[PDB]
Order: sequence, then structure tokens, then C-alpha cells
Amino acid sequence: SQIQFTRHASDVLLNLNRLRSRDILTDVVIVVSREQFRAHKTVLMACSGLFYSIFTDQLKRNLSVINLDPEINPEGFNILLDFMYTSRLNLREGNIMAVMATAMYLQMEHVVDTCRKFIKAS
Amino acid sequence: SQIQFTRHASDVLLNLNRLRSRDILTDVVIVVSREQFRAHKTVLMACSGLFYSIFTDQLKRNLSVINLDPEINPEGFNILLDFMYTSRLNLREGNIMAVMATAMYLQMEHVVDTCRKFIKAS
Ligand SMILES: C[C@H]1COCCN1c1cc(NC(=O)Cn2cc(-c3cc(Cl)c(O)c(C(N)=O)c3)c3c(=O)n(C)cnc32)c(Cl)cn1
Ligand SMILES: C[C@H]1COCCN1c1cc(NC(=O)Cn2cc(-c3cc(Cl)c(O)c(C(N)=O)c3)c3c(=O)n(C)cnc32)c(Cl)cn1
Repeated sequence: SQIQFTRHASDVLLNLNRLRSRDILTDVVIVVSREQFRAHKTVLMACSGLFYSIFTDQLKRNLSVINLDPEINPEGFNILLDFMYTSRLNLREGNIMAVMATAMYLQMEHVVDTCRKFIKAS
Repeated sequence: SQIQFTRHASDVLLNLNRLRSRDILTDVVIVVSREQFRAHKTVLMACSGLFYSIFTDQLKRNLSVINLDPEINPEGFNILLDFMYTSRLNLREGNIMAVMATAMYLQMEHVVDTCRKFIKAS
């Protein structure tokens, strides 16, 4: 019976992306081959089965650096990190295979399914 | 021209609330009179002008305990902390004045405006 604010979740994510853009309270650096990406672990956990499984473990929760599998494409990861913070996915014919593979690795099922839909329409 | 996921922002907030419920990566305790509330600073910053102004300051950014003004009602704060993590506001005749006052203090303008609308309809 509570009052529903339709734009609050979107507004919160926009503010989290703004915080990431200014490196404010970022607590992890994700290393993908020769590239690095700072992020908030909470957002990563909220968006990825891989990161959720990592940081819910007390063994790994305080890690400040995570090195991804060497085969992961940095642009593919960048596209998915942007998606986590914006709800928008930059899928193109030139990046679909890399994004889909990276989404599988990050355990983002709805993204992978969407990639399968993009392939089906192309 | 990116693909839009209409439910991702909502889903992310739900996962952040789930993380708060298990005290996973909470980094601040908010003390309100005789009560304490653990939260994520990033979410607080994303939702409150007060908390944004606090944690964007390097002087205060690493504070693990924030004591609110003694006049703040703990239930009023609890209602607003729940709103930050769910987009749902539990406004009732028995709590409107306390919630509105607390929202003013936390600098949550759209909430305050909504409280003014609740008063106007009551
Ligand atoms: C365990 C659940 C259920 O019971 C209550 C607790 N609860 C929970 C889960 C949390 N994190 C994740 O689920 C991590 N996680 C996020 C996505 C995810 C999320 C969003 Cl929002 C998306 O948009 C997309 C997408 N478009 O692919 C994907 C995702 C996933 O897909 N797979 C296959 C596996 N793990 C995933 C947390 Cl942090 C707290 N509680
Ligand atoms: C400075 C802005 C603009 O330029 C780019 C950077 N940018 C920004 C702002 C951030 N945080 C806040 O705005 C903190 N903040 C959140 C709300 C807020 C947010 C949501 Cl989502 C709500 O639903 C409601 C509500 N219902 O009352 C209120 C709010 C507010 O109301 N007032 C009056 C003052 N400060 C507020 C961050 Cl973290 C990063 N960047």
C-alpha cells in the first residue's frame, strides 16, 4: 500500500554512474588484459553472477583488484560495465560475439539471451 | 541507439536492498538517537543531498559512523532508508509529519514535495 516512485530506481543508477565517473567510493579495479576499470563492488554484485559469487565469499570480499580471464575482450567488458551502470547495451555487428562471450563469462543471462535475439534478427 | 533494458535499474536496486538485508559490503552505520542502521554510502549519496554533501568531502568520505541530529525520528529515518532501497514510500497520517521533517533534513526534495501532496489530499 506504499507510494511508488516510478523514476527513483533509474535516478539512483544515474547517480551511481555519476559517482563512478568521478571515482567516488569505487572500491575495486577490474583488470582485463592491458586495461583497468574502477567500479563499485555492490553494483558489480548486483549485475553479475561472477562478481556476486566472488564478493559474497568472505575469502575474496575485500579484494581491491580482480584479474579477469586473459581471453576476455576489454571492449566487450567495457560495454557490459556501461550497461550495468546505465541499463543501455551498445550491441553492434562488430561487437556482438565479444559482448555475448563476455556476458556468458560474467554470468549475465538476460544479456546473453538478448545477444541471441540480436543474432536471430541478423 | 543502444538497446534499453526497462527492468535493469529496478532489479539492481532490489539486489542492493538484498545486499543491505545480509549486511554485505555495508560501509557505514547511521545512528539516529537510540537506533542504528547499516547502509551503503553510495546508495545514501545517490538518494540524499545531506549524505551526498558529507561523503563527497574527502574530509568525511571514510567516516564509518554518522550521527544524525538528535531531533530526527528513528522511524521517520527508517521509512526513508527503506524508500531509498525500494522506490516505495510508507506515508500514513500517523507518520507524515516525521517523514516530511526527516526528508527535509536529508535533503530529498521530491519526497518532501510528495509529502506536501499527501497533506493537501488529507
Ligand atoms: C540470489 C538472489 C535470489 O534470492 C535473493 C538473493 N538474490 C540476490 C542476488 C544478487 N545478485 C545476483 O543475482 C547477481 N546477478 C545479477 C544478474 C543480472 C542482474 C541484472 Cl539487474 C541484469 O539486468 C542482468 C542481465 N540483463 O543480464 C543480470 C545475474 C544473472 O543474470 N545471473 C545469471 C546470475 N547472477 C546474476 C544480489 Cl547482489 C543480492 N541478492
Ligand atoms: C550533482 C548532480 C548533478 O550533476 C551531475 C552530478 N550529480 C550527482 C548527484 C548525486 N547525488 C545527489 O544528487 C543527491 N541527491 C539525491 C536526491 C534524490 C534522489 C532520488 Cl533518486 C530521489 O528519488 C529523491 C527524492 N524522491 O526525493 C531525491 C537529492 C535531492 O532531492 N536533493 C534536493 C539534493 N540532493 C539529492 C550523485 Cl550521487 C552523483 N551525481
